[PDB]
Amino acid sequence: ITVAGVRQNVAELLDYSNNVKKRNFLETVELQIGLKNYDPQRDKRFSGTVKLPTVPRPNMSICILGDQHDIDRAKHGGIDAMSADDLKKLNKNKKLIKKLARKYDAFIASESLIKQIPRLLGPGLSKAGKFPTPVSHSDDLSAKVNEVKSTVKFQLKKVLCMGVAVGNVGMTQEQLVANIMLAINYLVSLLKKGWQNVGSLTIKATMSPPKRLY
Amino acid sequence: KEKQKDFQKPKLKVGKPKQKPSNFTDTSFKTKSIVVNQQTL
Amino acid sequence: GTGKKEKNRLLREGRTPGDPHVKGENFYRSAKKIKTLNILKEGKPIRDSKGKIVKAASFQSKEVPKAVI
Amino acid sequence: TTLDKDLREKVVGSLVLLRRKDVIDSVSLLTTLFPILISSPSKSLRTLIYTKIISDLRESNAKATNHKLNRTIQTVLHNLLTSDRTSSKGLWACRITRELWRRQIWTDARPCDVMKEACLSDNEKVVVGGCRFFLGGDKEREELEDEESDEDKRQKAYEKALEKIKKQERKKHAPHPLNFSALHLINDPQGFAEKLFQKHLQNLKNKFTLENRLLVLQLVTRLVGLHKLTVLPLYSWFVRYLTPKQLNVTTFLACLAQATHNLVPPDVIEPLVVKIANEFVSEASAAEVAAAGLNAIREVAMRQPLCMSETLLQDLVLYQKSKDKGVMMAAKGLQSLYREVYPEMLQKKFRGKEATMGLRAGEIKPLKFGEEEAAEDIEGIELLEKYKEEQKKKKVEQKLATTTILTPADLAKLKELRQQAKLDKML
RNA sequence: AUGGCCAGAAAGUGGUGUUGACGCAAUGUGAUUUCGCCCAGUGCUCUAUGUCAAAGUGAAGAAAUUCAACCAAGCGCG
RNA sequence: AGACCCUGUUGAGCUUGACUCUAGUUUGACAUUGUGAAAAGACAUAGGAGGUGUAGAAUAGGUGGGAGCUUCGGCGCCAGUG
RNA sequence: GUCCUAAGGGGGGCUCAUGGAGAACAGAAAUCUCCAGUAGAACAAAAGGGUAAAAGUCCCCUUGAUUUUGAUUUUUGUGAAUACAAACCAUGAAAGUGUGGCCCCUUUAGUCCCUCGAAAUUUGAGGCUAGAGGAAGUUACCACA
Repeated sequence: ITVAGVRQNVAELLDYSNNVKKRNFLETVELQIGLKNYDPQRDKRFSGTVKLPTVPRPNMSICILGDQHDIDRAKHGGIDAMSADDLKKLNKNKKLIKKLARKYDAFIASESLIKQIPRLLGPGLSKAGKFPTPVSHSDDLSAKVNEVKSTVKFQLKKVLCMGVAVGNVGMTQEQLVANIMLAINYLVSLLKKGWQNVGSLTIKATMSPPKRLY
Repeated sequence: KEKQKDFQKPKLKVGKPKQKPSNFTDTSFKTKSIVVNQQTL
Repeated sequence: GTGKKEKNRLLREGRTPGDPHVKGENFYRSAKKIKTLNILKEGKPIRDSKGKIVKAASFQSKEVPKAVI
Repeated sequence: TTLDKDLREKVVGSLVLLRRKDVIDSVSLLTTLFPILISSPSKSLRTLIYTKIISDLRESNAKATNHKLNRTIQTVLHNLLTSDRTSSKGLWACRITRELWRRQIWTDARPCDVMKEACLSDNEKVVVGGCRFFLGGDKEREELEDEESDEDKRQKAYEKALEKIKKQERKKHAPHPLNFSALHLINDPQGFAEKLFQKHLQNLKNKFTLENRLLVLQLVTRLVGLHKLTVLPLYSWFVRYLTPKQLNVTTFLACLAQATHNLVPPDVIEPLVVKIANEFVSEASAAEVAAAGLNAIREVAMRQPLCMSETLLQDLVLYQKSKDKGVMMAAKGLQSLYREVYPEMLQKKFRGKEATMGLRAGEIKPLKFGEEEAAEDIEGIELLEKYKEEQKKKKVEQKLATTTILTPADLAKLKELRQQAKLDKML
């Protein structure tokens, strides 16, 4: 797949998203990948994370589930947070845990509380695939939120189809292109046959016609 | 494994009841009745 | 008749080449049957040209074992 | 019931013959045969009717998958299970599902749902039928994986290190343990495991035999281990059974090892490991009891290493000086497991060469709860860039992920360079 | 009977046969009187998926060639 | 120089799913083999239509976005049920 | 199918198993102190050989568990062990010590490796070099030497 073709594909994608037809919100540039010659169940389900150089979804909300010191750091940094008292007041209600999982796309928990998160919130976060990322009391929480925002996840499931968010319309062309190669190269590196198992590639915004890389 | 000792030491197996000693005598027996299937002459 | 060959018979039975094969094994004879029917064939020694025994018969050894307890 | 046996099997065979001659339909034949199958007292009649039903399904789905017929029969079996839980008539549907699954005629998630209803039942025979369906298919999956694999001094030390690196690569990309297609095809595995554990294992009023409770426990623990579920009361339930006096305690320990995984907290596994250490490895304990306990502890530490404290780990590793070979090998297995995983708890005497070299040079990092691999770049991408720079320098004499797309030959070269770097680090 | 069982290197060849089921051919048992069950296995015999040769077909290549389906009888199944 | 025992680079008769072959027989293809009709099958495409175990307003293949789309009537998000 | 087939080098400090006498709970056994203690401990031979300011144990640095060329022994090539020769190193104040652990087919690769013999290019093949893997009985019908 030619890189000039990549840059021109994202060129008409940004052109259509920003000039021809613009929605009322910030559309998200996303990559959809098919798979072939690969077993979903009898083989390994590959899992991996890679940080994009630029934040793909700046509107994503991240909750903080930590100690009082981390709550003070979060309210200093302007990040919403919840406490172990709040988790106890939820009282292991599946509906409330589902509402929290739907409301917050990502969670960051302190090292002292991450070993009690599956005790307090049951299996809800693991079911939603939103198990929190540990943070120590010495690490910078703003930086932690930065790689949590910049990271994407590549897990196999029961089907041979995947979809990831590689940026938004609002960022510029070259860093969009950089996000695209890091995502594609990381996926090819995770794939055990590399390019031989890749079915097809597709890039689009939230509401845009598809552009086929492959 | 081809060695044949005069006496074989029993091997303890965990999660199973202990075997009876070698000098234990078992007096339980079952009996079956022999029947001749012929009518009166 | 390729299908009546013993190789094809063992492949259709499932027994893999490399497994032990007793001499004389066919469709009618299994290994247990050969071991049973060779009992009626045992009882002969192996001799040289001059008539002396060079390999003993079955249960006819000539060796004195070490009988210790 | 009242006909002669030979006449009645002749009537069944003649109905199957008329189906073969296409006089009657498969649905009509099956609706004739199935109530007689579930209600007949004759064992030979039931066996032949079951054989004819299996043959009819095989002949129908041989040329093409008959989705309508499969759906109707699956619905009929599901209704048979749903009508009466306490009845023993569901074992026929269980046996039919096993036979069609092993013949690979049915591969949909609907047989898995039917056998899920079989597991969630009151009758012990249909419960263990569903449990055997979800469990004993692991052997069939292993056979299928074997078929797929069939289809697919210093120099000696370097070769041994390369073999170890190849074994590590096989562990990285090998089929996962405790894996089965039906187990993956179960919808709501957490809900299924919770219902099974609350229905059969928790209930003291259940009069199930110990082997059947162990089958249900094997199902629950394999579900939890495979799908990474979090079922906290199961670990507290294991506490009574973690005793050497318990029958099939080896099966219980294997179940607990299957139940443990990475996302399980160390807070719940550690009392179990402490209890196994107290009851199993001690001064008055037998050698076989100590070896079994240390093997179970090694398996639990394999699934989750953070359960154990450093003092307990050093105490258990010091059992390698024991005169019993089994206890010695179990302690050495635990020591080697923590050597690759987390050598910092291990003593400086017992860490080994590679562990001490890694800890001194700073490559080895502490393993913590919840940590996930977060490689910002591809593995070996720096080595691939160095190789590309060397090639450019050679061409002149005669960033990689940022600009250039990954060629497959370049990816193979990067994998070879990563393997060479791993071999050099091992050497 | 455009047949069954045989002969013959072949034949526009021959035996049964100048024959036609009260016959020809292959067997076992062996005057007269008296005298069940099982198709388990091995034989024999009847009726869409598996196994599936040569020829033929499709694809790749510059070709040699390679890979795929299709695949009669027999075997398996009943 | 018989009969008997023992030995063989032993010979020969016979038997059998022992090995390698073969007469005969059976099946398929090409040719002998000409003049005409009617059918189907398999691919190739040019397309089109579909999804109930229960609960849910409906009849949920799945995946990823997504709180806004909008033909301006609404569909949405929210809530409910999974 | 899982598990085990063993951490080597340098320097420094200290003695082990066990017995006797003592110390709240503490007793046969938990920790502490002294005396006696030729190895009765440990060192990956369960009653072999050898080791006490060590070959044991702990601490601090390290990977001589590294390349290259010959010689010897077990005996063409190996493998193992033994003293070295050259380089690069480690450790210690240094002498020194350390080159490990007390003792015939199949298939892959070769840029500048050689042939396919009228010449050349490309597939393919061969060679050489360096690797990886692994055909039954019976004879009381008989016959011969």
